[PDB]
Amino acid sequence: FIDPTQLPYNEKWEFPRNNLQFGKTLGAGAFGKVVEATAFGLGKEDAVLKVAVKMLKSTAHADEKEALMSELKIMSHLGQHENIVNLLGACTHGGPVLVITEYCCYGDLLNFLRRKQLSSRDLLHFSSQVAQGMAFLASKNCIHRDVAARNVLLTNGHVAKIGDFGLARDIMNDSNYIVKGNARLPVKWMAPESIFDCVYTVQSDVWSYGILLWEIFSLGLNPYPGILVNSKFYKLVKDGYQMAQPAFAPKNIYSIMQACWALEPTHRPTFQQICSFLQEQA
Ligand SMILES: COc1ccc(COc2ccc(Cn3cnc4cc(C(=O)N5CC6(COC6)C5)cnc43)cc2OC)cn1
Repeated sequence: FIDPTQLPYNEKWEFPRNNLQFGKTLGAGAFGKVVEATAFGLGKEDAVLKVAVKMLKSTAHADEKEALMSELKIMSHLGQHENIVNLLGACTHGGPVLVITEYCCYGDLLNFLRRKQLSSRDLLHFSSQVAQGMAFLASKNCIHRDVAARNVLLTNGHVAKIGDFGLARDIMNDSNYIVKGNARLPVKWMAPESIFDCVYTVQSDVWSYGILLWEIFSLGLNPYPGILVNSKFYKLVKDGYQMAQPAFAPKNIYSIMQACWALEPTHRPTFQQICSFLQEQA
């Protein structure tokens, strides 16, 4: 509404890089990595917290530095919310850019479902918490563009947080990211208007959230099982093909996924409508 995506960075986030003790790496991409670390004296409470630090790798420059900066500026304007991976601080002077975020000890939702015991209440909680996080991003005018279980983290209490590995995801070597022109795109998660027109809105995040609901209630099957991404798959999604209901999905949840897969983006529900319906279902 009142703010576009052009604001500079808020120095209030700055944290002294010498109070960071790096630990194990948590994941890496072509130009970025995410490392565990301990922050020594972070915030008002002077905590010594385990954190995750996003940073560029040995080999990058130019737009890569900018893209991390842009990631940092984007997160500094969201603010804090329980159901996202929140920014805690950053080091932008005296060295390479470091983006300090919450550490989610249980890892990503997808491997959690695959490692699994769960319950029907546990899947509805995951679905609702992700929906709250997406509603918060929506209300900030922020288009996620990679909504999927591999980008949802579980932290203490097995509370779900939506985030994005961004530069720290090895996209070049992940078959879920399809070669399409000069881009690697998570086609199986993507709204048709976004695959074809490269149109990305809140409503296209809603489609991807429906795919994410299917992942949750299948306990982490790959979407469109057995169906390879090619021209025929594109014709299927455009013609209105929808995956069948997951075995553990109550009919009410499946109806949410179908509403999310409306071919007309205005006919999908908003994230707040999904929160309220998930809310009543409890
Ligand atoms: C909508 O816009 C937004 C919103 C938010 C964001 C920021 O998102 C992120 C920021 C930082 C990280 C890094 N990050 C933190 N905790 C993590 C735990 C693991 C793990 O695998 N774990 C825990 C373990 C126990 O052994 C170690 C196994 C991996 N990486 C971890 C991940 C992010 O997103 C998923 C971006 N864009």
